[PDB]
Amino acid sequence: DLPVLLTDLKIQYTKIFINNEWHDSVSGKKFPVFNPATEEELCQVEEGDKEDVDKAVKAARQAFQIGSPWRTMDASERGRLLYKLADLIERDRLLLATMESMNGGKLYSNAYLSDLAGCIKTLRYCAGWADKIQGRTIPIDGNFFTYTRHEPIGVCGQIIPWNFPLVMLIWKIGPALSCGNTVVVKPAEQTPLTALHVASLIKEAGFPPGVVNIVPGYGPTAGAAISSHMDIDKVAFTGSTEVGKLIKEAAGKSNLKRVTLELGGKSPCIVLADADLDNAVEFAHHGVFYHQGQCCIAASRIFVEESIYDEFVRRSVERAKKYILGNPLTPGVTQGPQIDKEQYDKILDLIESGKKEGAKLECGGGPWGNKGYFVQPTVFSNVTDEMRIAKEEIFGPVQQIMKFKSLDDVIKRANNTFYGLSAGVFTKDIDKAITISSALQAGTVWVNCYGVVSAQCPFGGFKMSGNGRELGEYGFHEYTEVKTVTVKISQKNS
Amino acid sequence: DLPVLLTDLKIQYTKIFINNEWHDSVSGKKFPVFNPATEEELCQVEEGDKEDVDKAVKAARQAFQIGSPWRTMDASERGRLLYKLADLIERDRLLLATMESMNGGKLYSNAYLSDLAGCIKTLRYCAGWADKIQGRTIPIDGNFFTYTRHEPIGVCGQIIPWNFPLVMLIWKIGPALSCGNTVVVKPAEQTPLTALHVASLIKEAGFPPGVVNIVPGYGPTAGAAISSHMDIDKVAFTGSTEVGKLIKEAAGKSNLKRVTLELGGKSPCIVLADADLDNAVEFAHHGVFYHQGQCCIAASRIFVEESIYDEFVRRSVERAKKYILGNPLTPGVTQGPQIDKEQYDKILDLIESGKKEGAKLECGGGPWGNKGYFVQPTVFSNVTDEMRIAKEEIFGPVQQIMKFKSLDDVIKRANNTFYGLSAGVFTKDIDKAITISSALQAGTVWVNCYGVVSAQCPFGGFKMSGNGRELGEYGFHEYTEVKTVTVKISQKNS
Amino acid sequence: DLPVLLTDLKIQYTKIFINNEWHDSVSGKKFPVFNPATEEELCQVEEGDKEDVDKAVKAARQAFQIGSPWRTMDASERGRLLYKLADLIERDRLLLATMESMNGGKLYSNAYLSDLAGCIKTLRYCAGWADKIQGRTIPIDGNFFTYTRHEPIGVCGQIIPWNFPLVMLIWKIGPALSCGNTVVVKPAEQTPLTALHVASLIKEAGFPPGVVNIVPGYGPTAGAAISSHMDIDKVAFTGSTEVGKLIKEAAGKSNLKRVTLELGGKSPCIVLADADLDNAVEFAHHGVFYHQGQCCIAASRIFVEESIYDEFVRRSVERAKKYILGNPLTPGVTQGPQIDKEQYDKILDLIESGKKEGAKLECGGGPWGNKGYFVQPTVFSNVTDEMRIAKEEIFGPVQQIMKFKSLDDVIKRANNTFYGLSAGVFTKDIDKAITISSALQAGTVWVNCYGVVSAQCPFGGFKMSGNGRELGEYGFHEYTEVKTVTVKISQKNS
Amino acid sequence: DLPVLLTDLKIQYTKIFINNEWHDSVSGKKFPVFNPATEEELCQVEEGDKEDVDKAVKAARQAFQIGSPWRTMDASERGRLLYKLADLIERDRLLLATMESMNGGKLYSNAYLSDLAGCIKTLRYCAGWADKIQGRTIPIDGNFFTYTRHEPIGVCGQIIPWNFPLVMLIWKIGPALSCGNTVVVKPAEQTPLTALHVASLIKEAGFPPGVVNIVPGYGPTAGAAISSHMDIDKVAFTGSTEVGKLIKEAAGKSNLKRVTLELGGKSPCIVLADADLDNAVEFAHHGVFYHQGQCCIAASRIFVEESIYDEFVRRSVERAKKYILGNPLTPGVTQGPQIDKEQYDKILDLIESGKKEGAKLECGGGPWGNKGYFVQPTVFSNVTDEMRIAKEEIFGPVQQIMKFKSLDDVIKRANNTFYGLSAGVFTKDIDKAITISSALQAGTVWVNCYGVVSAQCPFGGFKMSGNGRELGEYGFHEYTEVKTVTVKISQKNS
Ligand SMILES: C[C@@H](Sc1nc2c(cnn2C)c(=O)n1-c1ccc(CO)cc1)c1ccccc1
Ligand SMILES: C[C@@H](Sc1nc2c(cnn2C)c(=O)n1-c1ccc(CO)cc1)c1ccccc1
Ligand SMILES: [Cl-]
Ligand SMILES: [Cl-]
Ligand SMILES: [Cl-]
Ligand SMILES: [Cl-]
Ligand SMILES: [Yb+3]
Ligand SMILES: [Yb+3]
Ligand SMILES: [Yb+3]
Ligand SMILES: [Yb+3]
Repeated sequence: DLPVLLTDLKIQYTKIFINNEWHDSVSGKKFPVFNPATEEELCQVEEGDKEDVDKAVKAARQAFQIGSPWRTMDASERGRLLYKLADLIERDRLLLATMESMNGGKLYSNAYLSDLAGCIKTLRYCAGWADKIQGRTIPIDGNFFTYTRHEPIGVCGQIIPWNFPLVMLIWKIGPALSCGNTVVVKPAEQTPLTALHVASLIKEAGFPPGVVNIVPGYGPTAGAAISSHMDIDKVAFTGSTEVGKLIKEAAGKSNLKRVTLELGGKSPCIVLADADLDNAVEFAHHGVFYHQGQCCIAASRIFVEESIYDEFVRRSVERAKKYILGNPLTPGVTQGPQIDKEQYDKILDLIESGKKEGAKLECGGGPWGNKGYFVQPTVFSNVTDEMRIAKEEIFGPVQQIMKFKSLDDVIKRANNTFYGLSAGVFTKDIDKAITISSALQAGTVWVNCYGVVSAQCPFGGFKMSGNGRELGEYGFHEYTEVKTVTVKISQKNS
Repeated sequence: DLPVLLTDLKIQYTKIFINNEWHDSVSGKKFPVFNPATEEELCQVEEGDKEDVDKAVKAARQAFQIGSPWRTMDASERGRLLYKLADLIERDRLLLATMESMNGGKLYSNAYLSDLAGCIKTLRYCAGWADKIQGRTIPIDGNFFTYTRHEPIGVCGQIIPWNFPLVMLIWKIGPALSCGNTVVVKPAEQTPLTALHVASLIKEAGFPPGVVNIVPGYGPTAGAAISSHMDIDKVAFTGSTEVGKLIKEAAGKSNLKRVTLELGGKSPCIVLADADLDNAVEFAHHGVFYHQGQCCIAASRIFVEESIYDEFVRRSVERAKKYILGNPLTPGVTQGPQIDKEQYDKILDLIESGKKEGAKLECGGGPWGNKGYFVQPTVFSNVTDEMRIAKEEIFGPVQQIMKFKSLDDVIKRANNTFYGLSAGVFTKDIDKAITISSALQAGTVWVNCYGVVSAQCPFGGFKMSGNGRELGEYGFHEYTEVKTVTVKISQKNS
Repeated sequence: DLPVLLTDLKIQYTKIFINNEWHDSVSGKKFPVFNPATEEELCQVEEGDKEDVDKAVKAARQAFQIGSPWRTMDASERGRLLYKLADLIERDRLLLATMESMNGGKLYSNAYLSDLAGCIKTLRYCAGWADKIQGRTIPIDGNFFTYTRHEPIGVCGQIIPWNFPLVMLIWKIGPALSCGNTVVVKPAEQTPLTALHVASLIKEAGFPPGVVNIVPGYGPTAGAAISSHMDIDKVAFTGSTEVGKLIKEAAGKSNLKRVTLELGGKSPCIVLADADLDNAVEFAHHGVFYHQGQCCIAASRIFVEESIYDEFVRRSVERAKKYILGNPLTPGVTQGPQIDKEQYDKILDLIESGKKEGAKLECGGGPWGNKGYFVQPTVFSNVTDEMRIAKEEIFGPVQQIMKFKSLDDVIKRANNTFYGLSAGVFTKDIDKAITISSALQAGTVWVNCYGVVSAQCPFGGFKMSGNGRELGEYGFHEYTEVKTVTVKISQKNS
Repeated sequence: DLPVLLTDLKIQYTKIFINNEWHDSVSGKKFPVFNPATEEELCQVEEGDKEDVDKAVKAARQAFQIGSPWRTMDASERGRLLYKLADLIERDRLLLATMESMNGGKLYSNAYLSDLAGCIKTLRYCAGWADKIQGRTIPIDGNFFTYTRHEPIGVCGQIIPWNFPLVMLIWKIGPALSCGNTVVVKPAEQTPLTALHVASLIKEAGFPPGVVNIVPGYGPTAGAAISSHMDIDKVAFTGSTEVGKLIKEAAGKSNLKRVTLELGGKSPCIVLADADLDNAVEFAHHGVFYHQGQCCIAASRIFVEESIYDEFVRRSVERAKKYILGNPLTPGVTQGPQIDKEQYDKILDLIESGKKEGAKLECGGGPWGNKGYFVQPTVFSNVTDEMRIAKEEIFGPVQQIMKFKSLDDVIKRANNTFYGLSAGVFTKDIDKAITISSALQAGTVWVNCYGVVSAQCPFGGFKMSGNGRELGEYGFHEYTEVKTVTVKISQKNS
């Protein structure tokens, strides 16, 4: 069931959100927000800079003070607020999915059925953790009573990318709020709008003022202000590995703020000769092509055993030739645009290297349309490891298919990258599934599937694909700070 | 019972330890090691530089490869090796404590009774965790079987300070080895010797080659090589907050390696009017004066309620006047030297600011002896918050005593620092003990005691006193990397 | 804010609830349900017997089969159903509290403000656990992959008492359903009605049929059928220790079904001379007198240090003389009736022993009113340990106050009972609070309070006050059955 | 490497062990201990009865008192004592294995290489848990500080079977002691001797007196005394399901003591057509024939798919015909005797039913030798579900092989038993391995193996095969009793 919005969407929220009120920028500047499918300006939004991030941090700090409503409320009540926010996002599902589709260049069916469903489910999952974050009592040596408090860390700076704006917003704020933190969020310059609507719902839900502050604007200004701030306790960032390195460096230089990073990948799939071939083709296909290839987990190197390689390439190419490009809001359209010019250019430039460096172009490999940042869905076979398209994250609808005959060697090739976000293994063999997934240097390893994400699992990168994990039980640890309290007593008993 | 070594100690191990064999430096240079009590050269040690760290990382990487003895052995057997290492350290307790005392300027009674006891106990504690590191099975949405592996991270670079060389060595290698990591250790330039003896015991215990590699040398060369290395997966560092910032920055610039930091402090004690006064004086005293003040947790700001302040200062001063300075090896001696000239100078310079900025000198405040980096035990009363001695870590035998009358205000003053390693609260009031310890922004809060450390507790800093925790159950998480494995199935059942 | 129902309550649901449909009894018999305040018949309800429990178990077994909707739905969806049930109970709060008050003899202010609030909050807490129940991956010796599944146990028989009918219903079904079990509930013969309304809401919420089955009737028939059934996997019971022993015996005789028991108590309070006296009097008062003394945790032995004993008794007696007896539905009424004749008789008989055995009657000690099972609120001082009123659970509004001078001896006296549900300690001394609470053989120990219950804490008895725990993280374990899966592999890696 | 004892074994310890001293029985009676291979009397042992169990419980109770050495020692020191006991068992490995072989009828190679290795490893595993048993700090509603203590339960009565006397002794005492309990152990009447030697080593290791008490004797006297004792807090029993029911009943009747049971089985294997046939034959073979079939996990129903059934039966029969019967002490001997006459008779009687009820006798099916309780290794093919040999636990060297063609139906047949200790699944199919192991109602499910037991895994039965789990992290919970401590505070902060 794919319902739709009956009136044309109006944009309402375009201001900086601090202490549950709407602020003009300190400078008074505003910046335009575009639709990637039409190249048309949707609206303008208040440009947050260092001066605005400073207001936002001061409000977050005040909301975190000992004795404040947010610090003193029952953990169960933090949970209640989060489940209420999920109910409000569910109420505004049509509006939010439409705004998400229009601003993000994101197919509406997927926006409504997947992105919004995941947002609501992740929030409800995090709500449930709030009053289940626990420390320990510890049988220390000597006559002492020792316990630990898993406290909130404090003011968390949270920088969100443009590829899944709502999902990424909730992946940040859900766990941070569940644990009792206050946040300063910087949504992507390309996609501020859905986050500003969520801010209106945070107010409506009744979160105390200053617990969530949202400062739209650019990365090199508002994002740098966050990463270098002397009174932000933690920065969480999802985006490029390049910017990830700047974030971690700036945290080091400033106040040694805690860092988690969810970065890019060059994620490999290994398809064994005994694999269910159609299943492997279908998952590897969606694994690389989902949301116009703009996923950090993009299955951008597919190694297939030689005896099934030709059949794999043939079936993959036929699947890639089935797309219908267009405005992501029109029903039946199955591929929207890339987010912007910068990305569009990078994608086309990398497509040209595949041709020049000698990969076999099976289909696509150029642009589409008179308007909008559209790239034809592209497949390269006979890709080799030193090619640019095998080493660099494309972040576009461009599939690479490689051959292998040695399992020892293809695991080395899979692991021979600075990335390590995820990987896929396709086989019917129990031993192969376990041993290969153990040997892959990847944060998530899918077996006979790909791109299966859920709130109950931790998610994050090995190596330069990330630091730390988001979601699951394990992800909640990185939004707590552990305090040991050791009390002298006359005599302990076990 | 304080037994002693019957023969004069000979130094045997002075070389770089890689793949369980002793190496000369690549350059061929060596550097001198001194006794801080006599200023005399004890020996020379091979100077590890970038070229040597490179050999050490290659060996650690090879020992970590899938299919290696260290990766394939039973977790229970990693545990067994660690308990064997503890038995060997216990066997060599006299030798190790003597070498630790002589090289570190550390009182021998404390070296033997505390440092070595803590080393052995921490190793035995970590051994027990080895086969109890577990992932999860997770009821993900959809028809999937999801589990997680809490894998070792990989090659861990571990930089150790000079103040507790053996304890800090074991705090690093115990958890890292228990979890299945391989390590490259850089002991302090001042104190390489006890670590090199432990390396001989790692060989004797039967650890596979390359699992522990020890590279002595300087910080700006060997330490920088570690922090900037493109194939070290994690750096752990204990030391100054200043160097901590360089470590985190370099990790960011290079390969986004995981970082934990245990840094300095300016740790406060709050002594309420209802406190057991003698107990508060005794613990605050040892809290600041332990190991010539060379503890990151040094209780270097003692806030005392006004009505008991005079009596507190009087009793504290009398306790500080009871010390006997000398060579840390002579029985009855109760205060050894500072580690080196750099520290000695910093301590005296800060003592001079206390005088100049207007603190009341109660006792001490100059050097002692014709040889050795000795500082008289010093007490300042009427210290105020803007003084250098109230803001900067002294790392010397220098106590600061402050007065307060308002509990709200003294908690602000306690928290008004970029540090946050630890704190002390002294009171008989149940409510005060709980509420004050909750409000303090400190990693460990002691109630009616100070400096109670044990292997079962997590330990680390809030704010610029650290990132992450060492020891306890919680500390073991930062030596694992979490992998989610998600397997497609026909139908799941709860 | 105490709102009320605008129309007089009508009873609608009076039938046995199996497979989400309403059933007449197999025999066709019905049994009367009374109001304890008027002694008047409210209605008749279908009498479940062994033959009906058999239908209910068959439905629960079918709902638990591998491949069923309840076994195959997402854990997150079990959670969703539970949060929906909580929303429906919140919607029907006025109706449920009124029915609870009228059928249970329970003061309406408390029914509405506490019982219903606790029901809703406990359900919401349990909902949050559903998709957070996890097994482990385990580094077993040898070349194996080992994981565990924390499965639901299966069909759980759940026997509920009359004193907190709704709260006890939700304490049973919340965790059992969160974990994926199916249930056969036997509410108390005195109080079937609110549970049958909840059954209508379980249907409305959309729980699959057979997941919850409710069989009203008597204990020696329907309760015995449950405890002795060959295809019930687990029995959970709250009630008398006497019946608890019959339940455990019958489980042993039949099919070794798993057992948890929440039984009675003779819970002690220790009031030290340094205690906040008014706080200790107020909490000890409500600790014994709550819900006409019909709490398993009733603070039915209050030991007070001699120097404050007289003042404690005086203040307690004045507090007990402030009650207004009457129909629990009338505003301003502060004490309702006992549940029934059996209990009423037992209470009066025990009150007579206090007089005869030589306790000092301070106030009360007889019945009240022309109708309804009312007992005057009673206080005995100078109670000694061999008295019946100091050994036996009264379950009525009858307080016992004792004196002590030796802390060693009063802890022995506190622990000198076969019971062990809970206890209270009142002191300002940190050491006393910790050491006394450690030494008490009680499941919950309150310090400077009493009767503080919350969903986040485990709750249950030491000794003959119970087996196992309900609620908290820990309580959820007893609604899972652990399966270890060990898979042969060619080679494991850490 | 199978070394042996150089002198003939002498029996030294034959007395009741209470408070670390050797006691004659209260009656003064003694009972004979036999070698099952020769039918010859080895010695006499003091017969413990109710009067002796009473002495043992009083000593255990005193060792558990608040303030005792066992309650006040560091958890790390409980661990140390356990690792010391493991070292002493390792020292006496030859003596213990020989005594175990001679008294238990247990093949010496297995006694030395498996039983003693498992004893030592399990103890070392449990030692590591001692100072890692932790409670929680819990964010309860309202202004309270809540924590939990995972205390030892108290005096644990532990009844051990004859089939693995040392392993079962350590499986009981290891976790119970690690958690801080005191124990009264009743080893099997057939096999008291190795436990009494371990008692001498508990004394030598330096356990405080009364922490471990061992009372040899019979089950219907000493075992009943334990199960019905009013001051034993918990009973743990491994043995027959029949006696298991008596234990649970008696706990119910007496003092509602906590119960865990590890009972018998009729454990099934499902061998799919795609299985590695030789691996399935080898593991199913050892799965049923290990230790003369005297394992609770005996793979006593092997369901094989029809197309490989004939080949499976043929290969299995050839493997069963390779045994060499004799005294378990002679090298090359590969099958020892049954434990005693009672078991021997039961085995032969059940073998006769297989013949009479129409199973196909492939080999064996009678006794062997002039002396010793020897049974020929027996294989029945064409077994059907209503046969006695398919329903009843034989506990002898008797294999049952069945055919199936429907996977749905063979899972029903596998699950169609009151037992549920363990099961085996043999297949190369990933989906089959996961789905079948999920659907089996068995505590341990092995995939492509059988009888893989390790200290790191929990172990126990579904249904009438047991209550609770032993070993792993999960097993340690059943040796703790949880206390919630809830402290009133002025104001909480997260
Ligand atoms: C919307 C999905 S997330 C999701 N779904 C995908 C990707 C590629 N194909 N599909 C179907 C995909 O890349 N994601 C995804 C988005 C963000 C992050 C972390 O930054 C990780 C993954 C979700 C969110 C929340 C709960 C459940 C599912
Ligand atoms: C030797 C101690 S550690 C110890 N003891 C002290 C300090 C000041 N006074 N005392 C008595 C003190 O500062 N330490 C200490 C040393 C290192 C670290 C982490 O880098 C933390 C603390 C120990 C080690 C291991 C187990 C138990 C105790
Ligand atoms: Cl912790
Ligand atoms: Cl995890
Ligand atoms: Cl488990
Ligand atoms: Cl708990
Ligand atoms: Yb264009
Ligand atoms: Yb000098
Ligand atoms: Yb009457
Ligand atoms: Yb015979």
